[PDB]
Amino acid sequence: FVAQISPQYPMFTVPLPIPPVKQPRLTVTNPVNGQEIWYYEVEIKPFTHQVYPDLGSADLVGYDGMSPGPTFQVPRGVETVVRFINNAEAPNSVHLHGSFSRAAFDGWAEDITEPGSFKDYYYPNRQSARTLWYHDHAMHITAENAYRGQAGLYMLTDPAEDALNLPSGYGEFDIPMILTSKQYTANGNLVTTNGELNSFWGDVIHVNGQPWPFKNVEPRKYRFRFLDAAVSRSFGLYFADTDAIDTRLPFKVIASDSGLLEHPADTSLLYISMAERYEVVFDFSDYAGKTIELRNLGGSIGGIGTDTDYDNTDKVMRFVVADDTTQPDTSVVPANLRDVPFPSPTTNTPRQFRFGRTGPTWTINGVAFADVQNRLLANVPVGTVERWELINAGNGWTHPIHIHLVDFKVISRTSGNNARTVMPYESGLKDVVWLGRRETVVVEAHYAPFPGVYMFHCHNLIHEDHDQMAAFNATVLPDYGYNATVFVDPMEELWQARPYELGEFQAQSGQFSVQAVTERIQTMAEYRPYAAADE
Ligand SMILES: *[C@@H]1O[C@H](CO)[C@@H](O[C@@H]2O[C@H](CO)[C@@H](O[C@H]3O[C@H](CO)[C@@H](O)[C@H](O)[C@@H]3O)[C@H](O)[C@H]2NC(C)=O)[C@H](O)[C@H]1NC(C)=O
Ligand SMILES: *[C@@H]1O[C@H](CO)[C@@H](O)[C@H](O)[C@H]1NC(C)=O
Ligand SMILES: [Cu+2]
Ligand SMILES: [Cu+2]
Ligand SMILES: [Cu+2]
Repeated sequence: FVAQISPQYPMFTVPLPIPPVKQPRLTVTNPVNGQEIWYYEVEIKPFTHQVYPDLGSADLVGYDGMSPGPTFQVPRGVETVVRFINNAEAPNSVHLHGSFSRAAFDGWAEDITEPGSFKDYYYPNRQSARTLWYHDHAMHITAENAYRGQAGLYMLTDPAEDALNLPSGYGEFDIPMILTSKQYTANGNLVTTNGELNSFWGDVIHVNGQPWPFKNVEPRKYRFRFLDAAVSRSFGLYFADTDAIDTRLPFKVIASDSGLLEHPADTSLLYISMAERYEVVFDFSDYAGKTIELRNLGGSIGGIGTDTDYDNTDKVMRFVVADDTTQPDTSVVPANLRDVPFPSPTTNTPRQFRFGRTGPTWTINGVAFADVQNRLLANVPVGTVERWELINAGNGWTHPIHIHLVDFKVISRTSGNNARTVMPYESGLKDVVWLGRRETVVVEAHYAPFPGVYMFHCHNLIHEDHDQMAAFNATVLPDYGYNATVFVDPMEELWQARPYELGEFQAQSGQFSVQAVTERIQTMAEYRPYAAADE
């Protein structure tokens, strides 16, 4: 490893913070079905926070002026409208990662909101229970917007999964674990990602926005919701007793990007790359009175990646395990979690997408996103199941690939270094898959249920910004209906950002009056954006 560049930090001295739950402002009755739609207001604004206790503070920009943004908790079947208000200094575009939103509510990179404007995002919340996350996607400034704080968690819940009796209680035994990797100046401010064209690895590991924290835990089971929200750093996570720091302790993975696995996957090492979500149950029962360190495999994630490793990037956080529990642990991890809704399999030859570099620019089949005339790389009729072959021929870089709209099954992985194939925790449904060194992955997806133009890209945010993103069009015929003509173009004027005055927001009047919000949402709802999922 390489010497740390950021100032020395007081390791494992600050408790793991938990982002607060985001509460809706009000609900609006949907005239179509008489259901309540939950309406939220999120203010994107600059803020500072004192990351290094004995230095200066860091400049950030976040949802509701915090990083991570607040955590949404939404039950399946409840539609939501979130008004993302830009009261900051650069444009934004919000992507709810994990949601089959319509194209104009999906965070298309050109679909920006300027400072002094807001955009209303209408979300369906119909998919399987899963850990989604919302984050910036504005063209060519995504890495810095995310880095400086525009990412938060969004939990879609299902009461039918209650009976599973998994470890529960947000911030109690259900713990968000948002990972980031950054670098700090000598006075404790952030080093900018601007100017970086290869990757911004970072030498300070954060969980939920906090460098190298600790958490006091009871000797029992916890559900951890891991999310790699870093700009460029991938992880190989493992747990180890501080008395045997090299010995990986077993745990279970219970969910991936799109929701629960069919069965828990017994795991001692969890590969997790940018934008991937995995939910883990760890049992601290056997480690009462010990300290368990969450660590990160070195040698560039054990040869799967190419990331630079530093003095302390092998460390994530510490769990200090109590002698005994306060209450008995009545939670379980069932052998059978759910039936996973895999798409009907196809034998058609996969579509092929090569992720590489064309000179300094990161590209897809030699194309960059700025190239408007060539960036639409696939037309797929709505309802088609397709396999895509995702190729990383290079040994010098890696790419976690995200395909919007869909959930996909990971069919195969080859490695030119023979390092791995499909992992056990990739057994279910995902929407990001890591192309490690010399890896080719085939995925299978139902391109459904909504027509429109959607993105796919590498989710290394440096690669993404420069310029590794393309589009596909999920297409329908002229007689399809469902108001498709106003929902296929992500830049559709009907759904564009709107200017606001700060005073009317603060006074909750005008555009922000109960009447105006109610009427705006009821009118949106009349277009019935998500009806095709209700067949
Ligand atoms: C993505 O695929 C869309 C189809 O799902 C496609 O939208 C379709 O575009 C065609 C051609 O512009 C439209 O066809 C008709 O449009 C006008 C209006 O009536 C007619 O005068 C024309 O002669 C033509 O027959 C379709 O109406 C339209 N379909 C929908 C549902 O909007 C998009 O163009 C594709 N997007 C990209 C970027 O390629
Ligand atoms: C399309 O939107 C219009 C305008 O809101 C609405 O009146 C109509 O019912 C919608 N039609 C469908 C098929 O969703
Ligand atoms: Cu994402
Ligand atoms: Cu990449
Ligand atoms: Cu994206």
